Amino acid sequence: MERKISRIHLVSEPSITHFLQVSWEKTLESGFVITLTDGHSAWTGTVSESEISQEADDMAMEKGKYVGELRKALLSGAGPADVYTFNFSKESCYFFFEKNLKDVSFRLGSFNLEKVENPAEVIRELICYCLDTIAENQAKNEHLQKENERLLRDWNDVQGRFEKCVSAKEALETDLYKRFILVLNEKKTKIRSLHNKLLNA
Amino acid sequence: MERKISRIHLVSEPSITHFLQVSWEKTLESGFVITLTDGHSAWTGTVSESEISQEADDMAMEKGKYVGELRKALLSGAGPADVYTFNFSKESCYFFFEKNLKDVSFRLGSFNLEKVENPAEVIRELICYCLDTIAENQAKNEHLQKENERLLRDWNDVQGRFEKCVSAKEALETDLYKRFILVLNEKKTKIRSLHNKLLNA
Amino acid sequence: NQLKEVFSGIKNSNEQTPEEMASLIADLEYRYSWDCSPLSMFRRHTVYLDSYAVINDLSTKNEGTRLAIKALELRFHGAKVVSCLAEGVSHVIIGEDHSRVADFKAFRRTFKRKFKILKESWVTDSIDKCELQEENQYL
Repeated sequence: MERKISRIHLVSEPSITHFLQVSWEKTLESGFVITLTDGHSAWTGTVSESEISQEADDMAMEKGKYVGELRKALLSGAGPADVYTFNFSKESCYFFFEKNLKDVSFRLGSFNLEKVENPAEVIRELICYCLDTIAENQAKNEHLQKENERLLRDWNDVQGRFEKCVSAKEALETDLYKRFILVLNEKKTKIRSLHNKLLNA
Repeated sequence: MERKISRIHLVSEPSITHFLQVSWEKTLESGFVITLTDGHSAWTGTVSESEISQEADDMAMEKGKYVGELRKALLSGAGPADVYTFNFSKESCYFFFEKNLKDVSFRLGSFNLEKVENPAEVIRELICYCLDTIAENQAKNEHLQKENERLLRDWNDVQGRFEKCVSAKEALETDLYKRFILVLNEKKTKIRSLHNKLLNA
Repeated sequence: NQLKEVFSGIKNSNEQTPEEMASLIADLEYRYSWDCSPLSMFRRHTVYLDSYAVINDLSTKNEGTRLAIKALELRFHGAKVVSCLAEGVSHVIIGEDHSRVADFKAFRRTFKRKFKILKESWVTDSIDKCELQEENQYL
């Protein structure tokens, strides 16, 4: 269950934006449900596997390529250089989108949406979904920031301890060598004393 | 400029939920602007510094407590044990909120709002702000995830470095001690031989 | 320079085992009273860490916390880190998680020799002082 909300500029009245929400189960291939709104009235429609397959066949296009293009156009997947133009005839309740291509336009999709009697319910549901997702994102960001701060503190502590250890390595080596020479000189004195005693004897 | 959206369920219409946005420049002490809506109509009001000061004087209660209560209620800061009840009358265009505790409710505040000419613009700006904030949150989450991955890599590298350092220290210490005890054993054998031959002469 | 030249003469010596080396090191330190060195005082004491969710399990490591770095530092300073809860253990380090304190106390009581319960902060304080701090205040 996934849903995406996007903003669009209808060519009929390119002064006020509209919002289209498209929701699908696993992928747009099986189907999806689309809902267009402008803040006052809303329209809804659904596309099934049969409808998308028929549209792709009419297009003589590969199913994967058509699905990718639909995802780019509807999910606000704007590429580096590509413009999509949408328009919704309210009188005929017919919403269709085309791929403007520098004076050659290739119509991409077209559906007939039904004017839902109650727009308040859909607007409220959209607002609730937006609030839920923003709250979830805020919680995730807070948790990630806390984890990052803790990890940074731990890394600083470990780096300090590593610096201390590397510094103390040379001190340990020199202390060990000094102790070695001390005890060796003691043994040399012992052997010298034994040799002197033997010579005297 | 900071604005916060919240959901309130009026006792008059528990089934329906209303969305209220409160916008303040730097602090609520200087007042703010509150816009309430339900998806089909909207109302607006201002609580500019003069209004809040007059309300505080009327209640004869500390300003700090009032601003804290406003933060708790309007900004959805209510605690688990704290419950706030709001009631809005469109006929009288009034909206009053209170806190319920120990089965008794104490009035917290009341405001008057004027219905906007058209709610479509309000809904559109609400949706646009929500979408922009969602995009910002997604970008921040992606950046934080990348930084966390970098932190994990650095931690792993530091752990490997520390393991290498401790292994090298242990190897050096054991090798030096083995050589030294070998030398000591040879010298002890020599001194033992010297002592043994001392007795006969 | 002469000692370095002599040591360079010896090629290698790998005819012993780590336990033999530990015993020999302890013997030399006791004989020459070399316990005053900045390191190696922890050699005489075995250290165990509560880095396993289930005690005496080698398939439930909790790596990725301060415990691993603390154990590595203890080993560097000369502590003998032991991964098995043998009766010969003398020191045990428990982090902020005190759920299994009862289990550790029961194991200590069962064992003939008792190992004092110690906290991770004890070694952190001791390292700066480079001396074995009293365990009474860190029990």
